[PDB]
Amino acid sequence: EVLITGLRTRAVNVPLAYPVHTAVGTVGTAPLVLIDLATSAGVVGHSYLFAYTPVALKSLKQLLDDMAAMIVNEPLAPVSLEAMLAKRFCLAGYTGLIRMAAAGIDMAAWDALGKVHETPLVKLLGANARPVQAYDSHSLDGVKLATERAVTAAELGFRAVKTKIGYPALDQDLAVVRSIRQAVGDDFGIMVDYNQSLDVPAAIKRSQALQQEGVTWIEEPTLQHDYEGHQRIQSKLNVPVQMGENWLGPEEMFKALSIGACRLAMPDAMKIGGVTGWIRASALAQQFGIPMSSHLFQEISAHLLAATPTAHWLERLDLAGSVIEPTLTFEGGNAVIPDLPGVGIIWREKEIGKYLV
Amino acid sequence: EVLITGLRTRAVNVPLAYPVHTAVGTVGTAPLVLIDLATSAGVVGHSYLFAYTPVALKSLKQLLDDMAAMIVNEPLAPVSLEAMLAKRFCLAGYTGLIRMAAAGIDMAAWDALGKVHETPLVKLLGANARPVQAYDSHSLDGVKLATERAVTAAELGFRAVKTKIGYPALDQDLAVVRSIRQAVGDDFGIMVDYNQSLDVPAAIKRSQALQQEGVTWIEEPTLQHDYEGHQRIQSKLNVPVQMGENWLGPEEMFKALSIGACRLAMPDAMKIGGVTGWIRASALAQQFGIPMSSHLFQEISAHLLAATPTAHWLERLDLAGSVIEPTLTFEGGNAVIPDLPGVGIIWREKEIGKYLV
Amino acid sequence: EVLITGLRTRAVNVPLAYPVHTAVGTVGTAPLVLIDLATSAGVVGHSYLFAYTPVALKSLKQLLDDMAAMIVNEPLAPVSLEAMLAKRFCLAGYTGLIRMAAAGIDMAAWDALGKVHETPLVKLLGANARPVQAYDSHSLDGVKLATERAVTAAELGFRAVKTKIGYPALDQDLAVVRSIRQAVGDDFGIMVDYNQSLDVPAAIKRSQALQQEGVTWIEEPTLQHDYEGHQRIQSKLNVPVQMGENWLGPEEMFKALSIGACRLAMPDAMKIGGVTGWIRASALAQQFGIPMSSHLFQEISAHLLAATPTAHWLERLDLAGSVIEPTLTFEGGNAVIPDLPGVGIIWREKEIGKYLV
Amino acid sequence: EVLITGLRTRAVNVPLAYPVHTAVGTVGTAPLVLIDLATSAGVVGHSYLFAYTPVALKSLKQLLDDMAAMIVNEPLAPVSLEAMLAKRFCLAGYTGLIRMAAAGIDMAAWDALGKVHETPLVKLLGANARPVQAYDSHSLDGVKLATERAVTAAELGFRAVKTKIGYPALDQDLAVVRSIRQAVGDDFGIMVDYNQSLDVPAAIKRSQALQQEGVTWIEEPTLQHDYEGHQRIQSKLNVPVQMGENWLGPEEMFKALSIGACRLAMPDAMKIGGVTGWIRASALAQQFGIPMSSHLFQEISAHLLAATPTAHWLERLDLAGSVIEPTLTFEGGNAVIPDLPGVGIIWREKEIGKYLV
Ligand SMILES: C[C@@](O)(C(=O)O)c1ccccc1
Ligand SMILES: C[C@@](O)(C(=O)O)c1ccccc1
Ligand SMILES: C[C@@](O)(C(=O)O)c1ccccc1
Ligand SMILES: C[C@@](O)(C(=O)O)c1ccccc1
Ligand SMILES: [Mg+2]
Ligand SMILES: [Mg+2]
Ligand SMILES: [Mg+2]
Ligand SMILES: [Mg+2]
Repeated sequence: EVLITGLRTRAVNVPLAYPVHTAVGTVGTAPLVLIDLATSAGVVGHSYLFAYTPVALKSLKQLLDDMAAMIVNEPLAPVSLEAMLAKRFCLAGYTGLIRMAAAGIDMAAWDALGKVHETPLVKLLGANARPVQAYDSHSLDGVKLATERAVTAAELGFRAVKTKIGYPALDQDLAVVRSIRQAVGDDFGIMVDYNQSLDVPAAIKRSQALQQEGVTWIEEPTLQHDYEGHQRIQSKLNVPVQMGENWLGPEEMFKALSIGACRLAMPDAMKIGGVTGWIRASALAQQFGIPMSSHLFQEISAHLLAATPTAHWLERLDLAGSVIEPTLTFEGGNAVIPDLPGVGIIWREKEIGKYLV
Repeated sequence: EVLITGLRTRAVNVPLAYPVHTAVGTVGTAPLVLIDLATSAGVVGHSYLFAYTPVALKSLKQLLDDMAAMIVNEPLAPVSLEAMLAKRFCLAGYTGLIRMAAAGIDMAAWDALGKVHETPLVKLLGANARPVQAYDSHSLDGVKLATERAVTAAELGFRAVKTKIGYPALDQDLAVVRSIRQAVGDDFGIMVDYNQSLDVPAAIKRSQALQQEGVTWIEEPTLQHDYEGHQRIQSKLNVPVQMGENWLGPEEMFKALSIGACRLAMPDAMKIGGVTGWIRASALAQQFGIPMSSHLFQEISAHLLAATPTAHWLERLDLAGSVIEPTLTFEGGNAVIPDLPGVGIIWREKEIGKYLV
Repeated sequence: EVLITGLRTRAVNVPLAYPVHTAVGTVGTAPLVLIDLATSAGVVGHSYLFAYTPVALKSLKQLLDDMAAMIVNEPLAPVSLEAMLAKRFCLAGYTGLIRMAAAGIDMAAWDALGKVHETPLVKLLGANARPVQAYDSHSLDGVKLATERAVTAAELGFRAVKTKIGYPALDQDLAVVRSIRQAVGDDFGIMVDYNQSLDVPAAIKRSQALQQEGVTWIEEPTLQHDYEGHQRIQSKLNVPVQMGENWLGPEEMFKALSIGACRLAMPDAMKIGGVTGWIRASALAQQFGIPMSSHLFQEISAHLLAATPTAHWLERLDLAGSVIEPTLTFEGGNAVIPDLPGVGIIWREKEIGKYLV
Repeated sequence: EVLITGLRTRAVNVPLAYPVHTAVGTVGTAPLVLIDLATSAGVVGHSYLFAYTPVALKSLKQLLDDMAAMIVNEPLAPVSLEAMLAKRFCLAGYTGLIRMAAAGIDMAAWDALGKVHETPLVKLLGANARPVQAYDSHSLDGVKLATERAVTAAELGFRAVKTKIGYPALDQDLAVVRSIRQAVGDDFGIMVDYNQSLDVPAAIKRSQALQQEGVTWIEEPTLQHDYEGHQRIQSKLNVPVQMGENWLGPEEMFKALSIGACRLAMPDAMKIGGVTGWIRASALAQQFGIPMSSHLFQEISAHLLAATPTAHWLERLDLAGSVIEPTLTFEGGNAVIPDLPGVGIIWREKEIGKYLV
């Protein structure tokens, strides 16, 4: 009855006002693939994917354009579509870029379902829209720029910031944390992200120094696939270890949570498998007693976290603000869901043309 | 001193004389990406990648063409190159198609190193070339075609065949196995591959029936990422459970072997990370006491298994025979390594032009 | 094609400028067995073994002279040779002095392979030569001599020293550490080695006092074969426990790492099985997330660590400097690999004659 | 008061009437080192060591001759001597040939203690001499010679034989077992020894076939250091897995028994550390509920097993019968301890001269 009738993708490389500097490199632009999923009902679902590096951008678009053939004329039923794509990519490996592509389709298909039923996505999922507390996410900025951006964030109403660390010496890490505490006072949340840059001995040593400074969480201290090494770092800390942005699918989260790798989780809506993957991740987090935050994709994440029983923080990191209307607002440090059908993504069509690859 | 000076890729879609039918679909053609890695020494390394479905072919080529920029002018040092690519794809996710691309570069770079030193790859790795026992790999062919191809294989000298199973009823699975035993006698090896098609209860029930028929191994009875479910099936069997073709990198093998998912392993040279990933996988298999076979890539696998302490079987499944010279020969059911520098892959240039995508 | 044609060994007992004093005894001279492995290609591989005590020197030479018969006329293929010697010493026990002898042959055979191909060993193994940070290793020297040698080491550019401890009273241990920190300042690395001299209760008590002084690592606090006791000491510490110099073969390391005995590893190139044993140990250390350092054998270890993914520190302890040319240089506290075929060991033939046993 | 005053060793290579053929090689002669330990009391202790291969014979003698210096003028107190040698070989590695040498001294020192006190060793250890059931140990002899030697053994009164297996095909293994059962009837014990020749899958498959034939135990099915692999084979069998001949010291037995590698143990008096190592091994076996047999050294083992709470079988395999008087007798399949001071070893001095190396 409602069928998918087409899929269109556009690759843009959008400039970021502040380049996201991390201990392992800087993301200077946002390579995005914008997706339009057309339906027989005359509504169009929308989502975008984040390619991380321009090196993977054209490849991800090509893959989605070659996948269009298998979903056109399929019913608009995201849960049924996901099971079919899992099965078709059986042998190839339903992970990495293939999984990320399948999640962009899922996300657009749920946006289209909410437009067919004229309802906000959070309401379609059975929950009320509520304000979600947000922290402002900045990068490995050195003492002065990370302190300047942190003062700006408390002035816009945010109650927590995330800074990037993992400098050559532990002392540079603590300098940054201390200068931020100095400026924002003891009330404020300071989250720190190591971006997989340390080995386990080094991470135990640096994290116990940071724990004495009062940080909110320590994020991905070592290689992300090393769940056992994260459990070993976590076992020596009172402060929570946070991870999850790099889990591809609920099945990688299930393996990390099973061995107790972390006390907090932050799935990425694209890598976890879209809305379908998020509902499953959310059920796991509830049973393992894990507070759950989001990573990127703030527009759909404000909807998904209002439906997440152990919802914890939304990450504000605006990667697509240039090509979409600002329907998501932040008020007093909280994201406010727009009262729009679906997810509330509206393309700024003439900006897109400027950034086209 | 020896530098990489260029990378060229060509995507072909080659016809297979017998389409590889599996319980989850048929691979009717081989989508391959042929790689030429040029060096300052005037030698060219060669490898190919297998894309599994044509849907992923152009995307994988595009990715390799966009990656060329980061390895041109780097020293021809595969172990150092791999650590650098692992680090650059840190945030994106060093798995799936990205990992597969990086492995094609590794494999071509080791072929080029062996050509610089005028030595067969097995000798460069410090071992003697030896004949490696091979089994012939056929598909979900129904009773009559799988029995016909099995008689042909014993006539060419092979001592074991792999058939695909996972039919609607257990009885169809046993019919195929029985008709093959009937024709080849009790001496012959019959391996069976379920290609992830069963759930754990179903796999315990079918595998104990097959075990009473005397099969060599039962391969991937359930979803490949489910290592715990494979351990649960394995715990109820005397016959070995075989898996490993879908592990991306030695770190996924390490996780499966740690929980005792299988009694046999068969890494895929491309998914395990190339020659660099194979040497690491081989060290793990030796310590866990796991006999190690290969999956696809018979040309480089004959070299890698002669250097593998618990080497077990080579899988004969010729996906690129149309576009490369037959330097790998099978004699009395054993692969014989060619006495050629590197890996011994020589393009049949006018065939390639016929299959170009 | 390249065959081993002879093996010659010479036992020397070389004077050490500073006798290596440990909590369980002093190594006053270096009992070494120098090995020359002749090949049909007209190149000669070189290695030496360290006998620890003169009591074991003539026995180790005799063993190698009696083993010559089984490797002469075998192909120069170290990985194939190792599997054959493992098999021949099956019943006797492939450990202790037999394993150490087999490793001297491995090391000489890889040096000869690199000379056949005119390439540095690190390049033959597929990696780039890079500077490796080194620490200077001194002994149980008492407060004043260990402080004097530590000032000398920071003056030669080293950024860390290893001192020996395990005095009758904990207070003597801390005095030594404190006097060194006093002299070199808070930036410097101080590693401490107990040389198996404590029982587990005693080691928990002394290590938590040393941890409050800021040492880099605590090395072999109790009996080396007691992996469980090391795990019990490690579980009570933030500082890493270091061990590994006494593991014979990758299979003993595999057992220690499996139960989590230590957070750092330092295999000995001879006891771990030579270059072949090192590549396997290196794959294990990477999967268990263990930073890996070396023990003795600085010349070949500078090559092996440049090829080791979790490479951590090189131990400078020059046992054979009197009978080999100084091709290994230390610059700004880092070992610099010589640009010589193989390993770069060149006998000083008239010195050898002075030390001959 | 009683001091050790000298140590003398003689290396002989004695012909064996039946060469001990195993799946990994044949022991055609017995390379032995005969030890004479002189004391201030005017008594001389005696023991011999078994070198397994002539390749290790001269090296083991040399080592003992170089160790003489550290025990001459020490009190004749084996337990105190062992702790001192453990400590002196701290750094070198108290295992392999060094451990085997130290055990030859222990065994001679306990023989000398029993001669000082004019008492049989079993009585000095606090137990009564009792007959110990013995099995006759033969080799990989093929169907006809292993059946001929098994009939001879039942005729001399033995109630069990050990045969060697591990032929190219399982069918050859069962042929040998069946032909022996045929000849000796269903009452007789048939033990089988694989001598580490199988991998774990292969060992599960062959052992369940042998278990259906009724063998007494399956001995060392896989590599001896692989305790986990033995536990995995054992977990699939009703018949006991037997091992222990290759444990060097009670600390290796402790590790194997801790993970449940076997249901039966057979320490070797030399590799376990002599009489001192045997008393410790015996305490471990009792607590883990492990029936304990011996391996080789029948003369001292008849004494040690009469003092072993879970004593099970003595292995008859006469390696030194040519150079020692037959004071150990077998009567109705049981070893009968001689009523002689110490261990009852008396050199046949003119035979020794014939076999001298
Ligand atoms: C810093 C990061 O790890 C995060 O948590 O926000 C991140 C990684 C990659 C791209 C954007 C953001
Ligand atoms: C059947 C298979 O699982 C195998 O093991 O060969 C296989 C899967 C996919 C492509 C080729 C072969
Ligand atoms: C002190 C030591 O344990 C080390 O780590 O260097 C060592 C032990 C034995 C000989 C040389 C060095
Ligand atoms: C066969 C054997 O394993 C045994 O158990 O007796 C053995 C091994 C080596 C020498 C003699 C005997
Ligand atoms: Mg992050
Ligand atoms: Mg398969
Ligand atoms: Mg040390
Ligand atoms: Mg035996």
